Amino acid sequence: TENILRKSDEEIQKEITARVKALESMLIEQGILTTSMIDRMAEIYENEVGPHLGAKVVVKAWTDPEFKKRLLADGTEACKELGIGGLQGEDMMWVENTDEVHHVVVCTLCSCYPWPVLGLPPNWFKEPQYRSRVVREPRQLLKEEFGFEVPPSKEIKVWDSSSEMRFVVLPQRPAGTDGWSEEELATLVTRESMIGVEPAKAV
Amino acid sequence: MNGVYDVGGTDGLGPINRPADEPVFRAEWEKVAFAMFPATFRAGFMGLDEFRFGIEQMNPAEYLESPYYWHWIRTYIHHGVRTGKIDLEELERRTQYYRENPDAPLPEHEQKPELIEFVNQAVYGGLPASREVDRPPKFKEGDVVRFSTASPKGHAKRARYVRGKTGTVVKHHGAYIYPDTAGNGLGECPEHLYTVRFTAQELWGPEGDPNSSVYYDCWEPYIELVDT
Repeated sequence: TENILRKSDEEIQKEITARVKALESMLIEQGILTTSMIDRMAEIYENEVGPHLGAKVVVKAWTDPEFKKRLLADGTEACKELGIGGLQGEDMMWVENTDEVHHVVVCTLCSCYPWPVLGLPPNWFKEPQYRSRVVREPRQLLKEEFGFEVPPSKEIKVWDSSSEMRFVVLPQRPAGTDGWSEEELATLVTRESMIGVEPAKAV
Repeated sequence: MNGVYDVGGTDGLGPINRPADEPVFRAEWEKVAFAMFPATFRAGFMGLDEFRFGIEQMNPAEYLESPYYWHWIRTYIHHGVRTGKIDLEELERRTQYYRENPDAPLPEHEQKPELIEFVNQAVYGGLPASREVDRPPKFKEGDVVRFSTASPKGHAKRARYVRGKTGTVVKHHGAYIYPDTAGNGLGECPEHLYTVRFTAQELWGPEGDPNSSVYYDCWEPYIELVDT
């Protein structure tokens, strides 16, 4: 949005770049930061940890009623069955979309997000526009921002993640997918469907 | 604290900016800012609750419009000064140096493998905030409770939009690190944790969806009984 006080994006990036490199140089000289430490964190969250992990959990729950029961009872323990867990998903609780209930997750105070199953959050989730509005008019936001029309008679539960509990949405399995393989089903599971701002992919 | 970061229910922040696709890191400085968290955590700059409190003390106009990972830089510097681990005058001299010499190398340093081992263990082992305590939970599923009207100036998880409101206990999770103490340098002081459900009408009045609720996490001191 226009702010007549604001520098250009190029000038902002230039200044941030110098401040970050300066702080980086000081922590390196203190011996507590290294360039290899930086490269490892980036490799993990660019390539090793992302929403393909949560997609595996969702498709197992869709295809294994006993696993789905364990997932809803103890999300962290059930995900550990698949070797999935860790930082910022120490305490996961999965919530089931149904014909009567739709779930959507937000962190209005501080960007909370279940990294082990979704990776790092996209920028819109961290930003004040989504965070301010979804607790106040979730039905309208879903329709206007995500093209997702939740009928007025259907309950929307908005989970504001104010603690270290991490809420993950188990979306409903799309129609027309009877007998699909787990690989085919995974193509329908998006990070958006596990936040609750979209259903799983149709068709 | 009652800062602008407490945005739940705020109007006028504008439409969502959601590019049809985006990289995890939008610039190399973002990778650096992100990876500094385990380094500064291990070195004792701050824990997680203190980290968030540092962001909450930003200039509010800067918070609202600066790139997300710049918030992280601000809180590292905040706690580096707080703990005496960062000399501001030296930081400002190094900033001017890298302004004028953007391609100058970083200092010579050893790639200590134990720092990378630390990263791997944290990522895949986690840093659980659950704690065991002496007492059973005071509340249980189905209890009707009211949220505190307290307005501490220090760190807390007391969004203004839920203060004073009445809701129903949905789940008891066990006890966890308490942000109102941990974020203010007072220690973990663990408290039982609950999810509490507030109807949209309770929160927003008649402008509230008659078929919507907000589920909000409440540590035990936050809530007091209305009806069992």
